[PDB]
Amino acid sequence: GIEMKPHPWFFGKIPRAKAEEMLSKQRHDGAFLIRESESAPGDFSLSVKFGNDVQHFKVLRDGAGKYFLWVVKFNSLNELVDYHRSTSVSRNQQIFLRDIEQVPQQPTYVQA
Repeated sequence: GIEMKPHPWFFGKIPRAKAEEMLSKQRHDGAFLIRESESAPGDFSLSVKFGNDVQHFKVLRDGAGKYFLWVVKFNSLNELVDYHRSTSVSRNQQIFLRDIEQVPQQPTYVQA
């Protein structure tokens, strides 16, 4: 298609709505985006379609000079996105972080 270098995982201060909205459109479970807080500094919330609706994880700053959802610390969102890759991000069940974007496939024209 025309998907150039998937950007991890930026949805600039995307309106809580717009986020939830489309992000809700998601079929399966594990669609996420990290929306950059308007003015706030290193404020990042990881949204995930946690069934029934859209959940959001405030990747807070500080704690010990770093980002931390609830507990486990991390210097890089990747470490986060990654950390919550094998062990999900919710005991209630099993969650997995997947690109909130379906592959670019082959737009128009099939095979050749």
